[PDB]
Amino acid sequence: PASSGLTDETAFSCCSDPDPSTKDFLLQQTMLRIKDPKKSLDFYTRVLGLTLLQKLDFPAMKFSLYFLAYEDKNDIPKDKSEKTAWTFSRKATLELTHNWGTEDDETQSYHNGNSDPRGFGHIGIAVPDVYSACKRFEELGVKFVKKPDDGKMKGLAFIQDPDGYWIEILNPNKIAT
Amino acid sequence: SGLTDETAFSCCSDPDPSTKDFLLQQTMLRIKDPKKSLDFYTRVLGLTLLQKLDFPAMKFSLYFLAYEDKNDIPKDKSEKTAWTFSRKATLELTHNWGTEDDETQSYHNGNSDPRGFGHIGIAVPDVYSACKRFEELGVKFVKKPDDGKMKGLAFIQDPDGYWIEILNPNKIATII
Ligand SMILES: O=C(O)Cc1nn(Cc2nc3cc(C(F)(F)F)ccc3s2)c(=O)c2ccccc12
Ligand SMILES: [Zn+2]
Ligand SMILES: [Zn+2]
Repeated sequence: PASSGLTDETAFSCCSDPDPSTKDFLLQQTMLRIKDPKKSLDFYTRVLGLTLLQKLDFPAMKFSLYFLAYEDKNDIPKDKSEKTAWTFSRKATLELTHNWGTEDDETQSYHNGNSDPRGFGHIGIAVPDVYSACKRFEELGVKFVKKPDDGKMKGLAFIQDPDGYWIEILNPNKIAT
Repeated sequence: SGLTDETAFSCCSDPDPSTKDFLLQQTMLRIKDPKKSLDFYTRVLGLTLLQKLDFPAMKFSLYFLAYEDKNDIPKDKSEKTAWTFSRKATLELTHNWGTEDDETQSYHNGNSDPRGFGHIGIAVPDVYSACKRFEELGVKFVKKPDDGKMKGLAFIQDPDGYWIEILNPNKIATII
């Protein structure tokens, strides 16, 4: 018999209460490789309103890490070890990995995971209003994967960041619609 | 060479007030076997299935998981949804019906060519207990906590080969 996926019963039967040893675990980051941190920084801060928590450089290994999150910049400790302990204990951060030199390599780009080979699909951002969010996006020149009133599910948008990664733009109080 | 701090910082804008209450809601991974995947993230990693949405028309299911007490999950089917998509730091797992039965099928983890997405990462109080327990349960490892230069940090794999990083935020500054 063909897969018609799991019933909710099979689904929840596979689910377990968290072992108590896991009770302070925290989903801390999603890492995406980025070609140009100038574009990506502009994009995430100026377009989507994230804040740059910390920039870490690895000279020996030739990359930097940029952690972005929705956090007030006045909360960031300014001292390096204190910044670090604070950043890595934030929930929901983006870690953008810049392998140095990819910005000036015109033969290099990353793969967004949405065409062969497929894997990762997107990150997603909850907004209060998708239609003003998207109208604002149009005004600033964001490439769209899906306009909110386009395609099948109206009220749901997918935009792209400067590397092509998909970003769902979503209204949590109108998803069940 | 890399960007200097000054170039990087000068590419950062303050958030437009328009973006007030935007929140980083979800990261989506395509998964081969939702039985394996749900068992892993709940039993092994301690996350909680918040909701399941099915779409028979396109032959796919979505599973949402977060570190959340199941006693906050509104029972009301309309209000459960609203709550779920309002939680921060969620995983949307996407099962395309069929794939669990096709031995030729696996997803790409983004860590070999063509590279992209790299990993998710989980903040833990103690990487060694965490991993000792992962090892005990048969979790497959990329980097064990003692392996390599960065000791105190691990990478494990989920049932799809997606790399999950394990770190202690209090130890990061020493490690690096
Ligand atoms: O990923 C990038 O784009 C850059 C990159 N490189 N490296 C160096 C590596 N150390 C490894 C160790 C193993 C090992 F198998 F030995 F564990 C396997 C693979 C690797 S890559 C990282 O450690 C890393 C961590 C976060 C973000 C980006 C990177
Ligand atoms: Zn990482
Ligand atoms: Zn999604």
